[PDB]
Amino acid sequence: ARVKRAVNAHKKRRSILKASRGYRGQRSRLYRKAKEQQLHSLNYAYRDRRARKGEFRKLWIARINAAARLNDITYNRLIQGLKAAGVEVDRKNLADIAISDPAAFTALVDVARAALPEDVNA
Amino acid sequence: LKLHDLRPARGSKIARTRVGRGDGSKGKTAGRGTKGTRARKQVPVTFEGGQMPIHMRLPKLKGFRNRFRTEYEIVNVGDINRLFPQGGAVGVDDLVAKGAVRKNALVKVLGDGKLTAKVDVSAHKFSGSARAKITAAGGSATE
Amino acid sequence: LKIDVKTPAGKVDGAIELPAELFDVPANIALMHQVVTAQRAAARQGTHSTKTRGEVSGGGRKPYRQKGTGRARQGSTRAPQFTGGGVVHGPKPRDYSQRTPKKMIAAALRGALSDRARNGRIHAITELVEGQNPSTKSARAFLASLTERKQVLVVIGRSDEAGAKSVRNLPGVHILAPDQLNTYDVLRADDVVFSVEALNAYIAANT
Amino acid sequence: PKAKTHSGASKRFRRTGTGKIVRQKANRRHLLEHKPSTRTRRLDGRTVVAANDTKRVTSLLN
RNA sequence: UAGACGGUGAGAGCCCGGUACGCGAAAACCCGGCACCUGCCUAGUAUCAAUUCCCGAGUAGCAGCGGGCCCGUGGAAUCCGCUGUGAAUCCGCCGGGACCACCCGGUAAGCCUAAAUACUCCUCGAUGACCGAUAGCGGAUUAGUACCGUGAGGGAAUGGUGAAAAGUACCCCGGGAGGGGAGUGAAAGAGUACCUGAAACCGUGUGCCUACAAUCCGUCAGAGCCUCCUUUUCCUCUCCGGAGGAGGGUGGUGAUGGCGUGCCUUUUGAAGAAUGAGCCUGCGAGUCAGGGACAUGUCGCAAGGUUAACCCGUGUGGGGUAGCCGCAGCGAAAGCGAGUCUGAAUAGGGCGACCCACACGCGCAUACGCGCGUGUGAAUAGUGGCGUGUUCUGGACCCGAA
RNA sequence: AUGCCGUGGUGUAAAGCGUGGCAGUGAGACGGCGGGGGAUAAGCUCCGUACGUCGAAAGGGAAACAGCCCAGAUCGCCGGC
RNA sequence: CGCGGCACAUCCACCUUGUGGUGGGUGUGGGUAGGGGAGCGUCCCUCAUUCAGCGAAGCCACCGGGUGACCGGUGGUGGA
Ligand SMILES: [Mg+2]
Ligand SMILES: [Mg+2]
Ligand SMILES: [Mg+2]
Ligand SMILES: [Mg+2]
Ligand SMILES: [Mg+2]
Ligand SMILES: [Mg+2]
Ligand SMILES: [Mg+2]
Ligand SMILES: [Mg+2]
Ligand SMILES: [Mg+2]
Ligand SMILES: [Mg+2]
Ligand SMILES: [Mg+2]
Ligand SMILES: [Mg+2]
Ligand SMILES: [Mg+2]
Ligand SMILES: [Mg+2]
Ligand SMILES: [Mg+2]
Ligand SMILES: [Mg+2]
Ligand SMILES: [Mg+2]
Ligand SMILES: [Mg+2]
Ligand SMILES: [Mg+2]
Ligand SMILES: [Mg+2]
Ligand SMILES: [Mg+2]
Ligand SMILES: [Mg+2]
Ligand SMILES: [Mg+2]
Ligand SMILES: [Mg+2]
Ligand SMILES: [Mg+2]
Ligand SMILES: [Mg+2]
Ligand SMILES: [Mg+2]
Ligand SMILES: [Mg+2]
Ligand SMILES: [Mg+2]
Ligand SMILES: [Mg+2]
Ligand SMILES: [Mg+2]
Ligand SMILES: [Mg+2]
Ligand SMILES: [Mg+2]
Ligand SMILES: [Mg+2]
Ligand SMILES: [Mg+2]
Ligand SMILES: [Mg+2]
Ligand SMILES: [Mg+2]
Ligand SMILES: [Mg+2]
Ligand SMILES: [Mg+2]
Ligand SMILES: [Mg+2]
Ligand SMILES: [Mg+2]
Ligand SMILES: [Mg+2]
Ligand SMILES: [Mg+2]
Ligand SMILES: [Mg+2]
Ligand SMILES: [Mg+2]
Ligand SMILES: [Mg+2]
Ligand SMILES: [Mg+2]
Ligand SMILES: [Mg+2]
Ligand SMILES: [Mg+2]
Ligand SMILES: [Mg+2]
Ligand SMILES: [Mg+2]
Ligand SMILES: [Mg+2]
Ligand SMILES: [Mg+2]
Ligand SMILES: [Mg+2]
Ligand SMILES: [Mg+2]
Ligand SMILES: [Mg+2]
Ligand SMILES: [Mg+2]
Ligand SMILES: [Mg+2]
Ligand SMILES: [Mg+2]
Ligand SMILES: [Mg+2]
Ligand SMILES: [Mg+2]
Ligand SMILES: [Mg+2]
Ligand SMILES: [Mg+2]
Ligand SMILES: [Mg+2]
Ligand SMILES: [Mg+2]
Ligand SMILES: [Mg+2]
Ligand SMILES: [Mg+2]
Ligand SMILES: [Mg+2]
Ligand SMILES: [Mg+2]
Repeated sequence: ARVKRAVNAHKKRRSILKASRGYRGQRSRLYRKAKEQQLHSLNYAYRDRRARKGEFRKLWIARINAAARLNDITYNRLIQGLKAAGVEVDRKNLADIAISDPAAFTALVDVARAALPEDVNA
Repeated sequence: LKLHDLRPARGSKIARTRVGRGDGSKGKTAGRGTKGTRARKQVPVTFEGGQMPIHMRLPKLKGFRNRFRTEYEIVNVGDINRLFPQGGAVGVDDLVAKGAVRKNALVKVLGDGKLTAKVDVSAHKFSGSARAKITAAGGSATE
Repeated sequence: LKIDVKTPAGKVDGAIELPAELFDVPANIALMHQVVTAQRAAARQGTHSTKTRGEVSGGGRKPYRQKGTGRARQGSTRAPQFTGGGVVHGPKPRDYSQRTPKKMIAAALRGALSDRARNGRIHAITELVEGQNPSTKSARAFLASLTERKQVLVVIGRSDEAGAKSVRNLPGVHILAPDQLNTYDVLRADDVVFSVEALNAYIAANT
Repeated sequence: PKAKTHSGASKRFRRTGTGKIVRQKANRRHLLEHKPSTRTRRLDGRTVVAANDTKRVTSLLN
């Protein structure tokens, strides 16, 4: 029997072209170019799904540092003091608190400052 | 019943390997990989790279072959005893019928195994031990 | 083990004993499958064909020069990559038929008939039409009385022309001689209908 | 088409009663003056084919 | 006795051509029969005699050089050719693998001979787990045509309205082409550029973004707009519906922030300034044959398994024992045989057979077994088919020279 | 000093050995240590090294940076060390 | 390391206590040449069944699904 390729062969073409909508140039029009761009896109997405955890932690740390220095303490000693006081509030929730309830953040700062040792350089 | 109920035994049929059909299987070189002779041709079995091959550096097996050699289809007295526990006269055609020997061939009796039945067997070219066992059991061994 | 012999437009007139070694063999599905496959393979014609690059018309000379042109070198105009060129590893005429041993063939047929007998789908009749003049109407009525299923196998002697012609053109009815029974036809049939002479001939042939 | 066997291989190898392949040893045709009788006795007789060459020898013989 | 196939306005045994089945030939040709006709037979059968003649000539044989036989000149028979020499007629001559003797077979150098075997330009009748318009013949179309070449030669491309032309009367713009309105049609989302009508590619409208920015063109984070739906409070006109307000969710777009050196091939190593690719659609590469070879999965039978050709059947079925493999090995071989070869060896070695988780009697040792008789039942085994991997001979995965 | 052979203990799943089926590979590169050739030059060349990485290894660090340092990606998370 | 999903191997007990399933531990799961195992999609034939001029195929759009090749539903076009 002789089999024409077209019916089977068009399924992956349709899927790739549908996925590549919104690209500019040949990358959204031609199947061969959309395929290469799809390879790159999915590798980028895989890499960035892992990297975005670090990026969000970085943003939280920056905002927490801002709030701590507003309350006159470094991020260094604030984290050390919270660990000493045994407060296990997350960095994400710490940043959320810093933005939303400044009074609560201030209370946490006093707690950490009290829990800090009398001389941090000994 | 009902031809739509017949199926093959498990493991009797397996799918063949289709070897040039993309990356998820034997990919593009189809299991060859190389760039040399084996990428496009077969290497003859007799070839050893140029040094004198195994079948050429070794000597010919000595001797000759006999053009007029006579071959016998053999049977042991143990087999005869097993096939004929009742004894009695035994011949070449009886051996053929019982299937212990090939047809249209000379039959020779050998003396391996033990024999208790009394059998007057007839064949060609008995062995000494078989003759002794026949006469000890009480039968006769005649050509 | 004991079936009743029926007459057309009549009643019972005898009984036939089915020996166990022929109608009580256990059903071996794998063996039956192999034999049926070999049958359908032997039924193929295998008359497909294509032309290779050596058999396509023309294509003898090298189309143009190897070098100095800026195009791929081509060798012939009937190379397989060309439109209108030869077919690579295309179909050729083939012989599909296998060497299934007689013991397996006979065992599969016996198993099929054993399944039929065990399930009670075997009927014996003296004859299909009373006279020597075929009558599809009366034959169809007789088979409708005997059974109600779509597929029927009729095993009758090769000399019973009136019975053959009476059911020849009935849909869902298949005819074959006693010595031509086989697994594919028996397994396709919902019921098997034997003439008395045919059944005796088959039993005598198989001892 | 029936498979053909190798002529030199059939002249130089043979099988035993259980299926092993045996061969004769080289260095024993001429120039025997300087070879000690110990060496010639070692070279005498038949020996089995090495497990490294058994596959190729089997393919040649079949 | 007809349910083959095809057509008919869509899947028809009962509408049509037909099908089963049955009839039918002036004449011509083929075949057969009967006569005419032709020709042969018109005494030699056996017995005896062993005296004579004949039994295929420049032939056979021989020598030289060659060819061909499994046989490559070899110790080279048999067969064929040229050159030379050159027999005999049965007490002859030739063959049985140099040659000789004996024995066996046959009767060269004249001719004819059916059937079983090979093939299909062609003519009928069938079929297909064959193609279906880049396929299948080069050729469904003007096809060995157009066209190319001085010539021998080479050698294309182009099928489909509709059930039925019912193929758009008439009017309008327009030189026409083309279109609009009418009209036909089930459908003009079938208008002779015509079934369906994909992609590349080219427009028009529209939502969002874009003219201070250095971008493998994406991805993650992300405001703002636009659009469509819902939960609140508001127009309560509310049967409305929802404008509008908030919230929530779809979908489109993406200011702005980070990260980020295209694909393939070949390479120690390429984003590479190494190769290849303008784009889309279609086509384009591990196949088939064989009782081939090796190994495996599975199935049948099992110390046996299995048929080849061929025969008979409408078939895929039934016959068919010739053969093959297994059944004992060792040896160069004669040969011998559970042994065999080497050897002076009843020495040792090589190859091959030989079971014990055990019992009983026998000698055995404290026990363990050592050979035998049986079980305490100690487990072998091949062969044929069908799948798969590899391999052999074939073009042998596909493409490519001078 | 190491390395190597044997042996008795202890530990350790995906070690080892035999026999078959199917392979690919047989142009390596850089770095550390020990050497030869060279001028003790070479991003030079040739050997050794139960030495490493790349090849065939992504991720973090070294500005960028196959072969250097850390570390071997089953997938998801807007968790922690 | 934490929490959740997947797979391979091994071990431990049940179900036919290995053809394989049930639950629980432990280890493992980068990968070129290459080896093994199991699958998706297209076409044709056979058997059974089922849909179709109240609209098949093919194509296009939208909404969903699966660990992958890929799949389903709805609508539009189309006419076997
Ligand atoms: Mg966009
Ligand atoms: Mg992390
Ligand atoms: Mg590729
Ligand atoms: Mg390979
Ligand atoms: Mg190679
Ligand atoms: Mg190479
Ligand atoms: Mg290559
Ligand atoms: Mg060869
Ligand atoms: Mg040489
Ligand atoms: Mg040609
Ligand atoms: Mg050529
Ligand atoms: Mg053509
Ligand atoms: Mg063609
Ligand atoms: Mg047969
Ligand atoms: Mg010698
Ligand atoms: Mg000597
Ligand atoms: Mg019809
Ligand atoms: Mg004569
Ligand atoms: Mg001569
Ligand atoms: Mg010659
Ligand atoms: Mg000769
Ligand atoms: Mg002469
Ligand atoms: Mg002779
Ligand atoms: Mg003649
Ligand atoms: Mg003839
Ligand atoms: Mg054509
Ligand atoms: Mg078409
Ligand atoms: Mg001209
Ligand atoms: Mg109308
Ligand atoms: Mg329409
Ligand atoms: Mg239309
Ligand atoms: Mg057009
Ligand atoms: Mg159209
Ligand atoms: Mg601006
Ligand atoms: Mg810059
Ligand atoms: Mg960006
Ligand atoms: Mg950057
Ligand atoms: Mg280079
Ligand atoms: Mg480039
Ligand atoms: Mg460039
Ligand atoms: Mg370069
Ligand atoms: Mg180059
Ligand atoms: Mg260049
Ligand atoms: Mg280029
Ligand atoms: Mg096949
Ligand atoms: Mg087998
Ligand atoms: Mg021998
Ligand atoms: Mg000697
Ligand atoms: Mg010995
Ligand atoms: Mg078997
Ligand atoms: Mg050392
Ligand atoms: Mg191996
Ligand atoms: Mg080399
Ligand atoms: Mg090298
Ligand atoms: Mg150094
Ligand atoms: Mg150096
Ligand atoms: Mg270097
Ligand atoms: Mg080094
Ligand atoms: Mg490489
Ligand atoms: Mg890395
Ligand atoms: Mg490594
Ligand atoms: Mg790195
Ligand atoms: Mg920390
Ligand atoms: Mg890992
Ligand atoms: Mg892996
Ligand atoms: Mg691979
Ligand atoms: Mg309609
Ligand atoms: Mg179709
Ligand atoms: Mg549709």
